[PDB]
Amino acid sequence: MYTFVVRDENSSVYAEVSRLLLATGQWKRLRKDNPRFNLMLGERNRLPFGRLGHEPGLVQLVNYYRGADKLCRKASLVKLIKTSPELSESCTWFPESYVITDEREVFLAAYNRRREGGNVWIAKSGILISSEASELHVIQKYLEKPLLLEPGHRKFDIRSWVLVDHLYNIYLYREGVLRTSSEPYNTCHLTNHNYGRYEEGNEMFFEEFNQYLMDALNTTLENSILLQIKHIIRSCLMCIEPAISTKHLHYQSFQLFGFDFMVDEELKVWLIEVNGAPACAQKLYAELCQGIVDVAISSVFPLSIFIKLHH
Amino acid sequence: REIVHIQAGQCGNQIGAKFWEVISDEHGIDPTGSYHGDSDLQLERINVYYNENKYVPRAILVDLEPGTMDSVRSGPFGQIFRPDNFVFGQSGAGNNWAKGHYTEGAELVDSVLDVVRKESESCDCLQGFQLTHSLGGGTGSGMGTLLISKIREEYPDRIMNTFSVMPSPKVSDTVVEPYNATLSVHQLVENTDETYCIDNEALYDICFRTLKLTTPTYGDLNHLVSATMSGVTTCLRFPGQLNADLRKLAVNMVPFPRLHFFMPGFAPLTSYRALTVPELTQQMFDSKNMMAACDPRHGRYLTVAAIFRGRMSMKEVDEQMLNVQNKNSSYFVEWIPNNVKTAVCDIPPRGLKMSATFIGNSTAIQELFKRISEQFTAMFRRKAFLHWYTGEGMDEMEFTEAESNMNDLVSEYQQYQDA
Amino acid sequence: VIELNKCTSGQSFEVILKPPPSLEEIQKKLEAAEERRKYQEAELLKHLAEKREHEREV
Amino acid sequence: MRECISIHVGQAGVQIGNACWELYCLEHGIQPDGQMPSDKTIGGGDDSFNTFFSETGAGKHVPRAVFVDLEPTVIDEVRTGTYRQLFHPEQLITGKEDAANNYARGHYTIGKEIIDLVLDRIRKLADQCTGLQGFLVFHSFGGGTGSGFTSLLMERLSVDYGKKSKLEFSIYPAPQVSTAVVEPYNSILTTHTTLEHSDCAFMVDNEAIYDICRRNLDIERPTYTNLNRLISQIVSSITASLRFDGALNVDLTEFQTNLVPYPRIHFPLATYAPVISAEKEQLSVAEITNACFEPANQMVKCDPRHGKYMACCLLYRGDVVPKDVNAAIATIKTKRSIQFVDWCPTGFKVGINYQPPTVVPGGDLAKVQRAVCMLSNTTAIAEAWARLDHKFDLMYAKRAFVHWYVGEGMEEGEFSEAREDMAALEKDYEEVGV
Ligand SMILES: *[C@H]1CC(=O)C/C(C)=C\C=C\C(=O)O[C@H]([C@H](O)NC(=O)/C=C\C=C\C)C/C(C)=C/[C@@H]2CSC[C@H](C1)O2
Ligand SMILES: Nc1nc2c(ncn2[C@@H]2O[C@H](COP(=O)(O)OP(=O)(O)OP(=O)(O)O)[C@@H](O)[C@H]2O)c(=O)[nH]1
Ligand SMILES: Nc1ncnc2c1ncn2[C@@H]1O[C@H](COP(=O)(O)OP(=O)(O)CP(=O)(O)O)[C@@H](O)[C@H]1O
Ligand SMILES: Nc1nc2c(ncn2[C@@H]2O[C@H](COP(=O)(O)OP(=O)(O)O)[C@@H](O)[C@H]2O)c(=O)[nH]1
Ligand SMILES: [Ca+2]
Ligand SMILES: [Ca+2]
Ligand SMILES: [Cl-]
Ligand SMILES: [Mg+2]
Ligand SMILES: [Mg+2]
Ligand SMILES: [Mg+2]
Repeated sequence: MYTFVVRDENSSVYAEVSRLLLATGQWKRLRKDNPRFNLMLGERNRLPFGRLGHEPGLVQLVNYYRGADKLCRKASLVKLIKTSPELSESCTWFPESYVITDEREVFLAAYNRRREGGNVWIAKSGILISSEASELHVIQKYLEKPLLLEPGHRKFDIRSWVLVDHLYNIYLYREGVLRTSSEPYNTCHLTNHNYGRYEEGNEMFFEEFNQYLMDALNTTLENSILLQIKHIIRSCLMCIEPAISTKHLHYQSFQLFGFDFMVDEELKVWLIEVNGAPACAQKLYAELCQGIVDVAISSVFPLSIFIKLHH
Repeated sequence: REIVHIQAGQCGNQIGAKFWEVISDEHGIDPTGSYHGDSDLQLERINVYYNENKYVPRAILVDLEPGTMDSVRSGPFGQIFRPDNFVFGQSGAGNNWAKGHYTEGAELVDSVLDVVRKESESCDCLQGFQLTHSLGGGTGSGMGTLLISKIREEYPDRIMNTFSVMPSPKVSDTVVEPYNATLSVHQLVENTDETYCIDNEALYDICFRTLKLTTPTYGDLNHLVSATMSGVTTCLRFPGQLNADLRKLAVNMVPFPRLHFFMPGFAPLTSYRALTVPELTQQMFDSKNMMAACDPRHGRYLTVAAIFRGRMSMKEVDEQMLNVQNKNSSYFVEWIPNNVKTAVCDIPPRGLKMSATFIGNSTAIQELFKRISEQFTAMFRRKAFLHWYTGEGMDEMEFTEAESNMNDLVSEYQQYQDA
Repeated sequence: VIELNKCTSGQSFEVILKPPPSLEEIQKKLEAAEERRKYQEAELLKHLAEKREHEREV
Repeated sequence: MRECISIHVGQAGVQIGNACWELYCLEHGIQPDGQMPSDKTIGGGDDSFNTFFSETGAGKHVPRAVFVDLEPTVIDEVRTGTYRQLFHPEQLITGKEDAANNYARGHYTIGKEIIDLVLDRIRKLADQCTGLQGFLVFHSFGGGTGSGFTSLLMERLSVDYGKKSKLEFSIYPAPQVSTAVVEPYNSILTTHTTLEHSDCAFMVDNEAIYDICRRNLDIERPTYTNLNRLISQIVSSITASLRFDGALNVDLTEFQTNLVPYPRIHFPLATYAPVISAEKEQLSVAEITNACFEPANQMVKCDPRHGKYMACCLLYRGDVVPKDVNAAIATIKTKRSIQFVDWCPTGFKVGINYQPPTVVPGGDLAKVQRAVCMLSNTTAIAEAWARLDHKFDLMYAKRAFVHWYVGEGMEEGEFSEAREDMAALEKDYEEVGV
């Protein structure tokens, strides 16, 4: 019998992992504060990483990488990209961004240069999209030329789910989702969940998107977009590996990340953000959650939907 | 350093005699008190139990009639005891706590204290006392608890430990045992630091069901007991780190002062084959190897001490002890971190290559007090058999008070079981 | 590298990668604790004395 | 030359002390009878090794040490063991009955009755010093003597030697070898009462040492003997600067200056490499230095990547030259997560002693050509305080075992006061480390 504890009651992903574990017949759920667990499904804030890996005779695993917040907060991602040489200030796949020490004067200088020669930016940390510096946390270049789905002239973003195991294998779940606007593009600007007119729940899955890319643009999802998604995922996660790896540590970590991308009308992919505690689309819970159990948990506690991004 | 041992009444002297035979054999001491062993481990801590080229038990033998102590003196190791340490009257206690505690026992107790004092006074640094008795009769129960109270008054900063045999209707001499045990438990709650609760019904059922003895005698039961007493005193009597003295044991085992009643256990108990550390460990934690007739799965462990004896892998011991805790973690209160401690002594008991002894402070011990409480009430509601007690000067109010105090103890265990 | 000293036993140096109660109070605490121990023992002995009176009554 | 007096309190303090003095003898060429044939000044002198050893007219080299324990069996081993002729009886103090794993019994009940005798024996050592620097105090956190007696002693030393430094070598509790359920209480009580009296404390977690012994020395079930031999090597690395010629950490006050810019945050993390089995290919300067950033080699398991550094000292023994040290640091900075606080410089103080580590003949540790002990003051060691404080909280919330302490005359409020100090400590580390 393996033991685990549940510390984030609100995680739809870990509620399902927990159900799955219990249904194996080989895992038992302990009360939240019993220290004699194999597996912690941890709380989202101040997870007490300092109390892990000090239980004689128990291999202990947690579903968060300590330090991974550096990728998963807007302003810390901006700083990570600008201050890491492997990512760098000139990184071609992350929009020009400023943290608002503050980079306000650097922002202004870039804004003015451009105004002298498209100058829409987006403030976020409550979102504002504007042409005027004055009206305008992070300030980021707003992608003025998005790829628009037809029919309906509509914006979208891509969510990719990524699982990083205890060995720092990086696995890209083979199903992603497009979250679409169902308003024609200049609510038409922000693709956060005519609602449901083109697709159920304003989500388009990869089979349909690929079919659309073949029919309308004479290319594939693989070639036009996933090569770049994979590159970006690997680049981000390889960058923080020395700071967060649990390879020689007294406890081990895995974590599920939700990476969000925009595609421009030249089929260039841009990273928008990394989510450290994602939800999953309704119809993909069962498959993803079982993948989590197979690759992240049962790999460590013996009883493919994933592309392994090699490095 | 030194412990002073007291054995009172029939049960107390019978099990006490067996304890001394068994530990004398382990320490290489023959019936004439001469040492004839072959390991220095035997002698390193001998003075804990023996005065000194002869070794004499630090043991005082008490009764209100001479017969059991006559048998002790004739029995196997009977000549090893100091003759001045036999203190006994003639009239008996008639299975009556009041006779032991208030009338007959009162006439003899000062002479017992004289001997206690003489043994205490030649101790370099007395740690405290261990008493063997039953709670169901008169002398061990009534006079034994009188002694405990008098010792506490004269040595209030020393530890008091008892091996207390608890009565059962299934292995019973008289109907008044629940009265005598309830009156005694009230004393133990206030005046001992550590009481090993040994249930006669558990001993019987172990002998009958596990050991396949068709008709157990008191002799059979006492064999069990003396094995367990040997196991539980191992860390007092041999070199080691953990629970090496009475006060250290109490600090590790007793989180609240009243909750000092322990369920002991022994492994192996089977009807030549090698025993594995896995088997010892699993048997030690099984209800059928425990001596209080309470199911530990009906409560939680506040604290546990485990002692392994024999040549065996220390690594595999640590491993199996962690397996049991990690696998059954719900039966261990979570608000006492690391509440199971393990000791290992190289010397096995006679006849065994390997053994283990368990001492649990479990809230399930409530079941033993509840049983005694129910048997007390069934009689006391009709004031049955009370004339034996009132004729010695006691009032009904003292029975009401003992009953309440024991019910209070039951509630206290329940509280921590739920916490 | 700054502050290099050398001797026949070894050397040492510094490398910079970047700049930027009284006796009386103790004695009283120990006595106050001893007094609490004594109080607690006196209470015990009082309780034992009451038990002895009861024994004599019976 | 300025003397240092070592004080060994309780079982752990005494057994570690024994291991340390034996190793010191072997490092300095001092025989079990106290004779030191290489020392050409007979009956006196002011060499570096004289910081730890006085000399008699007969040429005996005597540890500047006191051993104190509340029961006799551990010190009796010193009295009768290999190095027995090194010590005189007045250096060896024993009572009859111990503190039963109870800080209050050690501090209040038994401590009151032996503290004066201990001070008189320390004073006899002090009176032989021309320029006493202060004290090195070795004890457990978990034991009743190591916890409770040490904190009384530390308070009384601040009164009688108010200008002297006091360093600690403290054994943090680990359930794999611990002997009491109440060790978290003892730890927190003693840390609260000692905090203002100690200038620098080196905590060693028995869990970390046990694991190093299991993994690197291939010992399946380490004994205190195994553990204490490793600990003595680390201790010797740390005190080597006091006992040999050198320009780094040559007096007790420099420990504070170099490692402790904020007085309450005075617990440097020691990391040691290499640890190689005697029964079992020689590591370079680069490899041993890189190993100092590995949690597995630390005396307390914690993650420095997720705190900040206030100071970092590298202490090398054996065949090491500055050039190779600097090249190693260069490499490691480009690979590892080493963030200093903003108000201290980013850099390392380095000491090299050319004599490689001595090992005890037929011990478990192989002889190596070079070894290093890194002392870093990182906020990550606060993980250990979090761990302890949480254990304390679980038991204290039900008042489990409190009656044993109250019954020795401690007030219950001393628990909550000690705990509140620890909470302020955790917050001090968080504020520095954010
Ligand atoms: C008392 C023994 C005595 O009077 C008679 C004999 C010959 C044996 C009694 C043995 C006994 O009770 O053994 C139990 C247990 O049944 N033994 C085993 O399970 C053995 C092997 C298991 C393998 C799978 C153990 C016991 C209580 C022994 C004690 C030790 S202390 C001294 C007494 C002697 O025996
Ligand atoms: N490393 C190491 N730890 C030890 C040693 N002896 C004891 N310990 C640890 O120290 C703690 C127990 O404290 P002890 O030092 O034995 O107690 P004490 O100071 O003698 O106090 P009392 O016996 O209670 O008077 C536990 O955490 C033990 O694991 C030793 O030689 N080395
Ligand atoms: N630089 C940019 N250019 C164009 N659109 C942008 C953009 N930054 C954000 N958006 C749009 O705004 C939406 C919300 O932005 P952001 O990625 O900050 O979301 P969010 O953090 O609220 C929820 P999620 O965690 O699911 O992404 C994005 O999906 C995208 O539609
Ligand atoms: N295990 C065991 N129980 C005994 C023995 N002799 C008596 N008893 C039990 O002890 C109780 C009676 O007390 P007893 O010791 O005979 O009376 P006392 O002589 O007045 O102390 C009852 O519960 C009996 O079952 C014995 O040798 N062993
Ligand atoms: Ca009479
Ligand atoms: Ca000299
Ligand atoms: Cl001074
Ligand atoms: Mg988001
Ligand atoms: Mg009888
Ligand atoms: Mg001790």
